[PDB]
Amino acid sequence: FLSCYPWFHGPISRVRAAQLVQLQGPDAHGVFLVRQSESRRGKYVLTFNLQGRAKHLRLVLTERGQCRVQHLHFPSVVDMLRHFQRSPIPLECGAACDVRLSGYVVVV
Amino acid sequence: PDYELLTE
Ligand SMILES: [Cl-]
Repeated sequence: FLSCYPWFHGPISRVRAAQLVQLQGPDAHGVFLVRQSESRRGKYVLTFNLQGRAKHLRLVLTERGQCRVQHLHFPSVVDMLRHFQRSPIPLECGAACDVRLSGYVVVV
Repeated sequence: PDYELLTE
């Protein structure tokens, strides 16, 4: 389903995903990709660069294509991504970790 | 491993 999007990398490892979004250092703050979960099959992960460090956010994709991130529900993964391009990801560390999604790592 | 938690 998600294989038509350039930011979807399928079953890449957590370590590989982290290195992909960290490659350009803190200048790539907000750069992201989406992958299959490596430790919980059937689930997905948004991996993104935060101040040069990789962070990983679990996503649930329903059979209808809708996307849940913890308490937040979106009609699609694309809608979730656009939401976090416009509004900061509400992480626990608050303003010291402000991040909006920016670019993405293109799948090979 | 570890995954991020959001403020709720
Ligand atoms: Cl919804």
